[PDB]
Amino acid sequence: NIIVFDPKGWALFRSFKAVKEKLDTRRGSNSELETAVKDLGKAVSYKGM
Amino acid sequence: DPVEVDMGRSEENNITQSGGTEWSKRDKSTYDPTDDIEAYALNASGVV
Repeated sequence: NIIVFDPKGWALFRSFKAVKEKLDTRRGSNSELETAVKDLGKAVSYKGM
Repeated sequence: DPVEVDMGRSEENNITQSGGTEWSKRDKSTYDPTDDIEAYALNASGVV
């Protein structure tokens, strides 16, 4: 129930069109996630769920 | 008389864009600008 991404790996995983689409479907899923710029300075940052 | 001031900033800051990643020759309609932003901001010593 938890996944640790290095920033380059997270950028690679976010680049896919479909993983963005898993957030935009009305009834497809319930994936709250901030796929934008967030918490640039600090070390550990939590990206939704 | 020419007098300069230089508060110590490392070369890794004030990044220019050369070769690739020009943000112009790169495809629009398929590239997200966030990836460069996150990487550039990596050098900042503190929250931005």
